[PDB]
Order: sequence, then C-alpha cells, then structure tokens
Amino acid sequence: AEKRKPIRVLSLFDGIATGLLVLKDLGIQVDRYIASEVCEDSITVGMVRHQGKIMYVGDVRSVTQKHIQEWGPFDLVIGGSPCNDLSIVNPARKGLYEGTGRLFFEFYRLLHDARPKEGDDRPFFWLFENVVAMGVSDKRDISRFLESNPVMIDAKEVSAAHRARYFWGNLPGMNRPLASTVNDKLELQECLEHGRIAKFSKVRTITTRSNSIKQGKDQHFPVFMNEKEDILWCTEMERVFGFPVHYTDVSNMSRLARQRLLGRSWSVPVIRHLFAPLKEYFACV
Amino acid sequence: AEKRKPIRVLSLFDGIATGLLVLKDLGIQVDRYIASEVCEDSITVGMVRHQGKIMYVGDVRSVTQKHIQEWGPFDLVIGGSPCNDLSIVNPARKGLYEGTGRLFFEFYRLLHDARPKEGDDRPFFWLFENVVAMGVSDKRDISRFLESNPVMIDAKEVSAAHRARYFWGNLPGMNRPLASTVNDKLELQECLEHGRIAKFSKVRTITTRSNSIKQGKDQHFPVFMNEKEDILWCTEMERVFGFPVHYTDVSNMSRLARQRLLGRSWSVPVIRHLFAPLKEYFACV
Amino acid sequence: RQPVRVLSLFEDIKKELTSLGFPGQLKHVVDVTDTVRKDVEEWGPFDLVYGATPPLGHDRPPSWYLFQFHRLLQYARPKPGSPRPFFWMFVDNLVLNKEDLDVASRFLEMEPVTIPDVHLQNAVRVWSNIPAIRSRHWALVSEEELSLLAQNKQSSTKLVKNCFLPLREYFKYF
Amino acid sequence: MFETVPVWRRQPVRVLSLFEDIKKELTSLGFLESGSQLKHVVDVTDTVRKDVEEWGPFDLVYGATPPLGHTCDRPPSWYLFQFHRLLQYARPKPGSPRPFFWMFVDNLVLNKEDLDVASRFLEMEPVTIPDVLQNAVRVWSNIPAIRSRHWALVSEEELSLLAQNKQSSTKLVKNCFLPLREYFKYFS
DNA sequence: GCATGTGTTCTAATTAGAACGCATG
DNA sequence: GCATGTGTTCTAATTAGAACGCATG
Ligand SMILES: Nc1ncnc2c1ncn2[C@@H]1O[C@H](CSCC[C@H](N)C(=O)O)[C@@H](O)[C@H]1O
Ligand SMILES: Nc1ncnc2c1ncn2[C@@H]1O[C@H](CSCC[C@H](N)C(=O)O)[C@@H](O)[C@H]1O
Repeated sequence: AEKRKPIRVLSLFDGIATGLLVLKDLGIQVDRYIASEVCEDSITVGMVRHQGKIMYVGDVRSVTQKHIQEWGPFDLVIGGSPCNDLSIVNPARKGLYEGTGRLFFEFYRLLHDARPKEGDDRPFFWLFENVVAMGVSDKRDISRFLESNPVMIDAKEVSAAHRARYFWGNLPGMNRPLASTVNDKLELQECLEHGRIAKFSKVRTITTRSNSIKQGKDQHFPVFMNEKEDILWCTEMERVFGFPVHYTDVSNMSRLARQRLLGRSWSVPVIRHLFAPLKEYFACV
Repeated sequence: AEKRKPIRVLSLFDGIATGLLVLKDLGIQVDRYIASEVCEDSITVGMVRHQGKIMYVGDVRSVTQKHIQEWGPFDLVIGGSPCNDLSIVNPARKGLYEGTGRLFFEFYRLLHDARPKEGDDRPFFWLFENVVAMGVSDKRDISRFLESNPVMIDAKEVSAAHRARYFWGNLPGMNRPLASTVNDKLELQECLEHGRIAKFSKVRTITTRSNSIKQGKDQHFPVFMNEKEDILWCTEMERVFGFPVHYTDVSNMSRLARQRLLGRSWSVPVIRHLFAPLKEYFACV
Repeated sequence: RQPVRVLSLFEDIKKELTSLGFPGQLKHVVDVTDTVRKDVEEWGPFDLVYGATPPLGHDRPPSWYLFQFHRLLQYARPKPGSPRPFFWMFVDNLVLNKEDLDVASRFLEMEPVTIPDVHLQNAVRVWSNIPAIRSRHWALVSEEELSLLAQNKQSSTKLVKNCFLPLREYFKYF
Repeated sequence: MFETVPVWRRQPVRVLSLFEDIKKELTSLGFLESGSQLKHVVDVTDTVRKDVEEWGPFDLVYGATPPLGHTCDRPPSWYLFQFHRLLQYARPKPGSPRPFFWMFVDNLVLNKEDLDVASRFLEMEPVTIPDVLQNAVRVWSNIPAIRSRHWALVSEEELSLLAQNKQSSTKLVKNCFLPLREYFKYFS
C-alpha cells in the first residue's frame, strides 16, 4: 500500500463498547465501528459515551452475510458472547448448544463471513473472549470451531481484580507476557475514593451478582470507611475494571444495573494490551 | 496596608456543600469551613468531593455559643434550613414553630452568637435561604427574627430551571441585577447528554418528588431520545442545578437519593452571583 | 437605688408587682409579632424583662412564646460593659413538652429551676439570670408528678411572686 | 460449477457422510462401484481441518439428524453446527473445476427455533420432501433440482402430527441423490 | 485439594411513578 | 389572576442481600 488507513471494526456482543474505548485511547483512527447488541442499557452507554460514532445493528442473529459484505470490509472483528450458560458459577447452565450458549456460533458464523476471500493479502484481525470457569467440553468445542487454542490472561496482573479470561485470536503478540504500564492501578487502594481504606490488595472476580464484591468464604466487606465496613462504590468498580470514572453513570441506572454492565465487560487494561500493536497496522490520529 | 486573609466560614444545614463549591469556584481562599449536617448521604458527598476539607460538627442543635466563639471568629455564616414544613407544596406542613420548621431558629441563634461584639467593625457577612412558596406569616416571622427583608431570586434567569427562592442577608450587592456568563447554561438542551432532544427551554422547580422532573399539569416528558420519550438523568439534573457533572455520583446512591439531595440544594449559579462580591474582601487563589 | 422599668410580655404582672411595691414604668405587650427593635428601644431602658406562657388550657404554639421572648430579650439588653443590673425571667406553667424544654434551655443558655407548691399542687419552671433564683435549694420535685398534675389540671403564683422577692435589693420599695 | 459435462469426462463421486451412513443408498442408485470412495464418521468432535484434507478431496458432503427415537445422544443443534464446521473445512479452492455439492437432512427432530438457526447458517430455507403423509424430511442443499421442483405442500400442523406418531414409535425420500446422477459416473 | 465463579432465585427494603393539596405571588 | 410548588404517602416494580450450586484449575 501507500499509507495507513482508519480501522474498520465489527464488534459482536459489544456491551458498553470497551473495544471502541480502547481503540480511541490508543489514538487509532476509526473508520466505522459496527456493534451488535440487544441490551438497552448497554446501547445507551455506547451511544452516549461515544457520541453516536457506533453503528448499532441489533440482534446478532439478524446479521446476514449480505449485511457483512455491505457493511464491510472489516479490518477487525471482536466479541465475547454471553457466558451465563457457559460459566460454572451458574448451577443451571444449559451448555454451549442450548440457551444463550449457542450465541457463540453466531460469532463463528460472522467471523467466517467477514474473512477476506482467497488471495487477499490485506491484514485481518479477530479476537474472541470468554471465561476460564467453563466445561472442558465447551472449551474444546470453542477451540475446534475457531481452529485455535486460547491464551489465558488474568487481569490481576494489569489491574486490581482477579479476572481469568480466555482469548482466541490472531492479534500480533497475544502470547507475550503482560507488563504493567505506568497508568495501571494494581491495588484496590488506588481505586478507592477519598478517605477510604482497602482491606484487600486485589479483589476477586466481579460478577453481576451484588455480593460478588464481597471477599472470601466469609463474605468480608472490601473497604473501611470511618472505621465502618462498606462495599465498593460504582465509581470504584469502574476504576478496578479500568473504565473512566462515571463511564456507566448514565440513564439513571442503579448500582445493580451498573454492576450488571461492568460484570459482563472486559478489563480495559487487558484489551489495551491486546490492541496495542494494532496502531502499527492502522492510521493514528 | 494589611493584606486580605482567607475566609472563615460557618455553614449550617450544609447539604452537599454547595457553599464551599462556589467559594472554591470563585478562587477565594478558605482557611476553615465548619459545617453542621445530619444526613449521612449529604456528609459523604461533602467529604468525598472536597477531599476532607470540611470539618463536620454534626447536629445544629448541638452547636453552642461557646463553640462558635472557640471556632471563630467567622467571616461568613451561611445556611438554608429545611422547608418541608414551610413550602406550600406540602398540604400537611406543620409550620415554622413545629416539625422541621423550628430548625430555622437554630440558624437565628447561632447567627447571633457569631456576630462580632460591640466596637468590633470587622467585616461579617451572612446569608439565609428558603422558598418563596411559603406561608405569609412564616415569611414575616422569619423577616422579623433576622430583622431583614429577603431579596427574591429565581434561578430561571441564570439556569435552565425555575427556582424562586428568598435570600436574607447582608452580602454586598444582593439586590443588584443578574447577568448571564459564559458558563451559564440557560437552556435545557445544553444540559442534556449527546443524542437527546430538549422539548422545552426551561423546566419547572425540581423537588424530592421524582415526577417534579415532568412538566405541566399533564406531566409531559422533558426529553426525546431515539423514538421514545424520557425524563432527565441524574447528570442532567446536576447540570440543570449548575453542579459539576457526576457531583452526586457517590456511595451507590440511586436516582431518587441523588434527586433528594439536589431537590433540597441551592442553584449553584445563583450562589455564585451572591458570593462573587466577597472576592474583594478576602484572599484569592 | 433607682426604681424599676419592666417590659412585660403576653401576661400582665401589674397586679403582682403592686404588692411587690416595685406615668407608669411597666410596658406590657400582648402579642409581639410586629414588635421590631426600634419599638423596644423607644419604650425606654429596662431593668427587668419578664415573659411567661399562658396558664394550662387557655391559641398559639408553646414554642412561640419562648422564641419571641428570646427575640425581644435581645432587643432590650443594655451596653456590653455593664452600667447597672439587668434581669430577665421566663416562666412556664408546664405547657412546654420535653422537646420545648430543651429548646428553652439551649436558647437561654442555662438549665431551669423547678418551683413547687405543696402542704404536688401547682408548679412552675423558671429560666433566669437572677443569682438568687438559682442558689435557693427549693424542695425537690420531679416530672412524673408534675405530669400527673398537668393531666389532672387539663380535666378542669405565690412563691413564684417570691421569685420577684429577691429583686427588692435592686430598686426602691413601696 | 453448475454446467453439465460430457459423460466420459465424469468421475466417481467422493463422498463425506456424517452421523448417518448412506453407502447403501448411493450404491443402490449406483454412485459407487460394488467393488469398494465414501468416508463415514460417526463422532466429529475431535475432527480437525487437516483430518478432512487428509481424507482426500470431496465432491459431496452429506449431513443428517438421527431419526426419531433415543438415537439423539447429542443436542439437535450439535449436528447442524458440526455439519457446518466440517463443510467449510471440505470446500474446494475458489477456482474449482469439479462440481461441489453439500446436503443437510432433518428428520423433523429440529424444533422451530433450531430450524431458524439451520436456515441462518446454511443461508437458505429448507425444502419439505413428502413421500406419500407416510414420511417427510426437510432438506438444505446447493443442488438446484432440489430447490427447483415443486413438491406437494405440507402443513406444519400436519407435520407436528407426523412427528408425534413417529416419536411414539423410503424410495421417493431417497430421490435427493437422483439429480446428482448427471454430474458423476453411474455404475450398473 | 479446595476455593472459586461474565448466575439465578428467593426475601424485605427502596425505588419510580402517580394522586393529593390549595394558599401564594 | 390561576397555576405552581426545597412534600408526603401509597402501589407495583427493582433493588440489595443472601442462599444455592458443583465442576474446574
Ligand atoms: N442475541 C444477541 N445479539 C447481540 N448481542 C447479544 C445477544 N444476546 C446477548 N447479547 C449481549 O452480549 C453481551 C455479552 S457480555 C460481553 C460485553 C462486552 N464484551 C463488553 O466488554 O462490554 C451482553 O452485553 C448482551 O447484552
Ligand atoms: N438538625 C439538623 N442539624 C443539621 N442539619 C440538618 C438538621 N436537620 C436537617 N438538616 C439538614 O439541612 C439541610 C437543609 S436542605 C439545604 C441543603 C444545602 N443548602 C445545599 O446547598 O445542598 C438538609 O440537608 C438536612 O439534612
């Protein structure tokens, strides 16, 4: 070619647009950011925090190949399908082929549709994220359909919380070790507001369940304030996840609704690490 | 010529520390800011947003004459006592002498205790706020105890909301005409998040009643958003009041708890208009 | 020893102060709502400022009398440096509930003295900067009996006028 | 890849049959010599791409859900998704000389939502082939004569009934392979 | 081993919305 | 004028908290 060009992204199960946030933070110029999402709160956050840059296309099952060919070409295809039927924290999980588990195959389908034709040299990148705490059979099958073995990355190395996640993909240097950057907050204390004391160095995996913010078998409170026990505030969960403060403070959402969004999202510094070497392949305003 | 010194403030019924916020906005140095407040949500907002500058001393009825003289001398005494038993929006208001209405006299008491003795000509400013929509005899009695008539200032002329309030006090130029500034958001459209359309120019008085955010006897929705109508968001209420965005996003408070705080609070640009002449009397940043 | 100028609020005390032998030198005001500072000042200096709640079962909130008393009392004080003797006394006939009593003590910056009449029969509470009211060790009487006295009174003055007694040193008699 | 080719230049079809074997059907129709070309795999869970390429070039990829009965060990959608996966594995390079066909057959085990998924992944609506209502099957394929012919219309209400009688528990149904005769060698 | 977990479903506690009120500028 | 209001209360929907869960690294 001649010069770098703005990146074109297909984001499946976009959530609160973590991908676009990270692309923006790395200075990468974005041509188009197409997002498949069905949750109203998620769509609102993405619409507001990114000023309508995101082209929303609704349910992933409504995305036809004709749509992919028309909206494309895409340089980057990213996503993390629901795990509420895949994660072993749900006793009533229905597995990969039932419930919301089969939504994974929608990603496999669209990735297949998005891939350049035979003889097309142009750079093409994809990333799929899901949990470690899933059945060995579901992990196997995901690997088979994606024709790749995942890389396990825990956000504890680069943030203030345990978050062991699998990442399938072809991003340059997915396998390299995570180095802490200057900006990362590695301890819970760095994430607290003024006058609050951390009782733990790192918190554990934050789910959509309210009390996932409590620690251990004993369900201890995470922080001290005025010599009294307290849970994490929303702004603090956002710092722990790596989001800007008050990122989820939209649409009069309650603590539950906010934690619901955060609990499903990616750890920002982890995505920053994975996306980092893409700025070499694309324009950088 | 003796140099100007930082201001020393006693704030009764401080609420969410609007007073301190305005003083710091004007660039006025503050040596001590002693606040009387009971609501834990209020105190928390104050502690966090001002990084623990405010010395909280608890219930106003526990503040003694001796405490005022020991913590003083004060340059500025401000306050706005509860109006839930004053405002005529309450058909079950108990009046100025019962319920929370009698808390007014606590301000009257402490104000008298904070005044310089005879022969003391040092500058001493004070401000008391309450609603226009109160009983006739109650307004009179308040005027009688403070020995002053109030200036009427509606926030409508300096912000995007109706809010007709009474202000008793001796601040330099309280009567003077109001003026628009660069950062005065006069229109609701300027207070909304991206992608949201304002149906009206101004909104009516916001109270602790959630549906006071709707307009007219027909209770119209104030905003349009993506093929549906909507109310104001917490952030947008904050902008309507002139507070910094996400000012009240603390301690996992719901929409209702946040509007409860804002519903009682001052209109920030109004307080700035009233506090502005104090820049001449005290040290600046 | 000059005579005495008295400001009387709500209750007239001309009949009690004549036996005392104490524009006329007594200003009596019934309701003090529109009474501003200049009005109290114009009524000449005062040596004694009296105020008291109406008898048990007589139109206004009980706290009103206390707040208005405080306001006019502040209007009627002398210069900071003390030219002579200034005296004030607020009297309650047990109209004030527990809340009102603590408000009364907070604003008048002192605890009340309990005045009993037995040989409970009739009782009175007194806030006063009079050193003589305070140090007299009156016969102890509590609230529980005072309450029962009030409950038995709603179904339907002497030594309180001797609360005036120790003011005789200050002014001319007869 | 649509155009018909002269008889002498046609080759014996190489067949990948998954879940159910169709050797008997294609042999009776004469697609394979009675002297033993057809690879049959029951469990595809561990089947990777290299395996399929190793299994030699294919001309026809066949998939079918197991018939009504306890023969459904896997979830009904498992057969479809796996079929799609291995089908993509076995597609010829884009400038491919020979005809390449594929077929997925449902024996009414697939519910409404799963039928919707099947049509979404194979990018076409099924064809109901009724043989009588004695028997019937839903068919996805890139074989033209199958999508072209207008068979007798059948009702879902009538078909939910056949499913029930077959859950309680031929020739024309085997004519899904008929229109393939002109593309490959015929033994008789 | 053994603590862990992108969840779901129970409660009692709050939230979000609507009815009620009428004196005051 | 007459229509607006630093509120309180009551109902159904959500919240915030807790129990339940067992295969997995
Ligand atoms: N049928 C569907 N089509 C598109 N999105 C769906 C969907 N069903 C669920 N989703 C969305 O898929 C998301 C999976 S959680 C992943 C969120 C995202 N990775 C982030 O970092 O924010 C959820 O937000 C859910 O709303
Ligand atoms: N007894 C008391 N002592 C101190 N504060 C009290 C009190 N009773 C009520 N309050 C507080 O008085 C406040 C009156 S509303 C005034 C809020 C403030 N002017 C602002 O700008 O936000 C309320 O916050 C209430 O919690």
